[PDB]
Amino acid sequence: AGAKEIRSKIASIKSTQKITNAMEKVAVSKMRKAQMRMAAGRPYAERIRQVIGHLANANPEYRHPFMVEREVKRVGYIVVSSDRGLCGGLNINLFKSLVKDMSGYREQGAEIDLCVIGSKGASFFRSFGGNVVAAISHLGEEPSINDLIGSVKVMLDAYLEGRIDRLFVVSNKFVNTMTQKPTVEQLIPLHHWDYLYEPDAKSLLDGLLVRYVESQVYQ
Amino acid sequence: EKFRDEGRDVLLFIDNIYRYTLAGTEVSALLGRMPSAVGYQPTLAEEMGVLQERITSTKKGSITSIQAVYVPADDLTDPSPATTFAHLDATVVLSRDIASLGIYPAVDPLDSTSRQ
Amino acid sequence: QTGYKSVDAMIPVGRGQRELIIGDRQIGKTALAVDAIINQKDSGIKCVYVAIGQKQSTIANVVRKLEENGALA
Amino acid sequence: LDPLVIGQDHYDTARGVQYVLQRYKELKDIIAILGMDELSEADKLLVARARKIQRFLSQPFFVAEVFTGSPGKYVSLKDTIAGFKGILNGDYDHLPEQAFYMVGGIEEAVEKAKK
Amino acid sequence: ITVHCDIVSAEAEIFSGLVEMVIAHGALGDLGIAPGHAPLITDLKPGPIRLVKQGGEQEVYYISGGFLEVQPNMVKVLADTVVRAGDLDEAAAQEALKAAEKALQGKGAEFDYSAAAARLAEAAAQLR
Amino acid sequence: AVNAGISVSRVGGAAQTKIIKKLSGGIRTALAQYRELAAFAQFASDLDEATRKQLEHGQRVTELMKQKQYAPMSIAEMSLSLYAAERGFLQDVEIAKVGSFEQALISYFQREHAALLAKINEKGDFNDEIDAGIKAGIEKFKATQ
Amino acid sequence: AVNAGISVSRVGGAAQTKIIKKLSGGIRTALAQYRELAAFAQFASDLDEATRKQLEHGQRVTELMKQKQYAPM
Amino acid sequence: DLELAHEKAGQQLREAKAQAAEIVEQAKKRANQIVDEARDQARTEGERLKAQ
Amino acid sequence: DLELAHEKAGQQLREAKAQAAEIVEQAKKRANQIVDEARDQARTEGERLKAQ
Ligand SMILES: Nc1ncnc2c1ncn2[C@@H]1O[C@H](COP(=O)(O)OP(=O)(O)OP(=O)(O)O)[C@@H](O)[C@H]1O
Ligand SMILES: [Mg+2]
Repeated sequence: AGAKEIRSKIASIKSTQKITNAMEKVAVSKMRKAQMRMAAGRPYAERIRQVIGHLANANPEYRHPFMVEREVKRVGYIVVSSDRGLCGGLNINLFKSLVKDMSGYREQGAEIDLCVIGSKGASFFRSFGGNVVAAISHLGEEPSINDLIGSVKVMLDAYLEGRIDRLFVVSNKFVNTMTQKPTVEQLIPLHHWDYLYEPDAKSLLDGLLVRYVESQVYQ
Repeated sequence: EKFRDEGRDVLLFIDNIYRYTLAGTEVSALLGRMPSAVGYQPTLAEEMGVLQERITSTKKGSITSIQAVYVPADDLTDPSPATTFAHLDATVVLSRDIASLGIYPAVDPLDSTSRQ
Repeated sequence: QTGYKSVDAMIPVGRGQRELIIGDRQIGKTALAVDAIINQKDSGIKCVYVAIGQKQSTIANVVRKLEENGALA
Repeated sequence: LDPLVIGQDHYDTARGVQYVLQRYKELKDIIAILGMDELSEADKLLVARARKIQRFLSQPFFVAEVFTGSPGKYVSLKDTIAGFKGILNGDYDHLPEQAFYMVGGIEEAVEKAKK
Repeated sequence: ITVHCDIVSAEAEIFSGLVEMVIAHGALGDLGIAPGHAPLITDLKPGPIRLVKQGGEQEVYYISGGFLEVQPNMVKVLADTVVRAGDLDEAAAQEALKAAEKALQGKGAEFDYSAAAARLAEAAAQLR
Repeated sequence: AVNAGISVSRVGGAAQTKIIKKLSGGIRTALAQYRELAAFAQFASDLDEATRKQLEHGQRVTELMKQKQYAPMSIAEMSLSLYAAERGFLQDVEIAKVGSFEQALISYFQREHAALLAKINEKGDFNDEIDAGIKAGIEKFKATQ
Repeated sequence: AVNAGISVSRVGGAAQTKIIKKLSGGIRTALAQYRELAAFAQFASDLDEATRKQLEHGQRVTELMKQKQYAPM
Repeated sequence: DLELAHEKAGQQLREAKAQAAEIVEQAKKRANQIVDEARDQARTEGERLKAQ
Repeated sequence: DLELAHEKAGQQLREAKAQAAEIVEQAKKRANQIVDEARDQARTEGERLKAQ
């Protein structure tokens, strides 16, 4: 109504518009800091995959339980989600893809176990009734791989004990600065010279594969 | 009008068309006429029409006019800008940013408009 | 019939109706009404165009367009 | 609109509808700048019911049939109270909000949701 | 003579460059790697790795475990950020199992997930 | 520039000719679906089949409604544009060519079906014979021009 | 409390001595850059080096405009 | 198999070249129509200017 | 050879469609100029008659 109150509303919205314009540039700076951390993790995982591929081919007498598929009715998922809000559909599009793929297993009569990273994922399963077996939250913007050891071990032990038949990781892929793609990716069911294998080649494999799955979850 | 009747094309520059509108408001107030919306003279549209309708192209020659325009309180809906815009055929917008780049004349190609 | 797909399909006008044309300046208000007059030349409907407060040059251009399209008679 | 004239059931239902619509009105500017995702879980549930209530208040009239071809609908007070009470209590939380637009009675909203 | 060597962790590169000798603690015994060495893979126990180069004759780096991989023209240390052992490894898994907050034993067969996902996905479209 | 969302005629529905009255019922709703989805064209490649088809039809009807000044259309000419859009003949035509398709279709009926356009122009009547005559002409157009 | 963003003199540089005319060009630009970057000041640690260099200069020039009453220079 | 492949390949290429010529003839019919309509339009326009 | 025959058949139809579009646009340009030729001629004669 009055010309005094309208000026107060215009000033209130203008003050807000100044800080949202600043936060856009802050988000870009943090995006560049994250892109360099993605690139720094690649040279380790590609070398572990190269070693795993050679060793598994050079020693046919042994096949680790992760490299063979058991066709049974129980599955596991690692769900990656944010802790903070102000995201333009990041968690919503991810949960939509998770529910789409989970329903295929529910309809096929298969049971499901869940591992959760981030407060938004925890809130979704806490409100809708998801049976979470392991959870972690409040990790920094620059996470450390040692924080993931626990959550990944709980999910790996369940596969080694035969409780889980297949394990997947659900997260967003950086297609370009304007596009984030929600995806479900499988994990557990993965030149003519040999190494000296100082300790047992089978022992090395039992150790290298665990470091490979953890490096995939960290990436 | 004399130069137009000699068979020529003439340019008429008006320093500020807003001050012509205000001078009419001042004279109308001195004569005691009842003021209109926003306090402008009741004859606002007619006084603008009497001036602007003589500036045209005739069978002998033409008078083209370039008029500087001031917008009160940055409100394009105010009676003075709104009455003036009914008569304009083109709009040239000079830009402070374009002048900083050393580009002259400093005319904005996106904000300038023309009915032709 | 105004002769426009959008108007004759979604906002039909009947004989004896009052239909308001409304909008901001310079967006086709005159164009829509003059084209409606031009489309009546073979319909049997006679037309009246009243220009109030318009520039003399604008009125002259509307009359030129009415004869170029055969609607002035 | 007095408990001594219309009875407590109708009065509480009308009061409940006004409470939800008033609370949704207060969230207009927050929703325009940041969207529904930044609201609390209690506010998100209320916004979904407010949007269903706004649509369920619409009705095709018999005199308006000339403007749209849609048949007119007459709704009794019994059917009116039952429909809004059900929406406020959450009996239709699973129906999409477009199912309540231009439907005479709550049963017609249930049938429209199957399309 | 020199061979290219990189020490890399799951998070970032610790070292990268040319060296004449690499000395490390293997799980079965200590080793000395030089250019042209035959392909070798081994598990490393916690301790310092010593690199040798002209001038850089004592470049020492502490490593918490991991693996060493060797080739006649390349050396790779696939390092660890923290000591990996059962007594430390198990505590984190028990904490992850303990951190799983539970208030309602849901069946996971709910349809509501789809209704709320559609409600929010359409709201996020009106926002732009 | 006709804003279909707020523009309305209180007495024109009873005055509209039979052919335009029957074909125009789907035009009004298609533009409403477009106004609600138009901003999504930058991300619509990743939406459900139903919403994708509603948006794709709304875009075609919006493109079809464009018209130049001093270029009026007769009952028969407007009827071809409305029939092609209402009966789904534009689904395999790209947005950039809806205007080209319209001018080509009208030009084709003017030489191959002149007697049908003359019949429609008398009083804008719409019987089974006229409906059959229009679809046969549009199908032959799509399959040969 | 001079708002240099809206305050203006139509005479400009014609009313200035050679030394003040030369030194004021950079200061006018510095205040203009500061008015645009002022909202980002609470996040200076996350900005680009070139942007931070302009912000730091803008803050010092803005602080230098302060002066006491009855103390003309 | 090689002979059958050449027969099917050659036969379908006949259809494509026959269809290409048919497409161009329909374009020539359209082209003749648009210049005929313009030539008759120009005849009525010159009649309008002379009467004016 | 069958993949190459399909690519040649596809090229033939796309080239025919491009040729058809050029034929129609050239005829549109001729049509537009035919009306301008008649208008300029009619205006010229009108000015000659009224001046006389
Ligand atoms: N359908 C159309 N296609 C292309 N241009 C058009 C169309 N309709 C109108 N225009 C153009 O729009 C411009 C303004 O049209 P018009 O003069 O009729 O608008 P107006 O609202 O009546 O203007 P005014 O307020 O001055 O009377 C003109 O250049 C006109 O040629
Ligand atoms: Mg006008």
